[PDB]
Amino acid sequence: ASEAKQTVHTGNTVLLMIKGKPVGRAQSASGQREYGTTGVYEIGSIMPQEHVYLRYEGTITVERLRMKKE
Amino acid sequence: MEELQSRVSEYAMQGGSGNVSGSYLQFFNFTDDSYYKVHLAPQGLKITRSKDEPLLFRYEITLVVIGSLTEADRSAVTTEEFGNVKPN
Repeated sequence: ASEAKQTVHTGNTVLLMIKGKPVGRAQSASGQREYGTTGVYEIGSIMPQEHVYLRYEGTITVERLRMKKE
Repeated sequence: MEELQSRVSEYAMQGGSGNVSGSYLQFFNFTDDSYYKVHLAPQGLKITRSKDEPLLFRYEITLVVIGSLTEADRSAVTTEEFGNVKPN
């Protein structure tokens, strides 16, 4: 219930800091990180025997209401 | 893959020069249930690493079959040789 005891993160308990300053009047921030993980298959056996990692495809989107300036 | 490269290079680099104990290579296909005696092709080993495989290593090899592995070597064949072989 209270901030000092809740177990979960919420929109009201987080601040988004860019270049040392807090972002004002954002609406959502969402981040996708995909490793391009792929399994290694084989003749004679139908199932893959390990996964391996290709490219660190890492992204964050910021959506914000336009401050009158700044 | 480095050990594979070193093995192929030991079989190929001192093949025409120096001397190699083995005369051929035994190629075992447990998955296909087939066996053959092989020698490096003229195309030979080909290794390549690519953009969309930053951590991996791909190998491409071609071989030529000397013959079936179940048969014996030409030099290790015994003829009939009935009677004396040496005309004394």
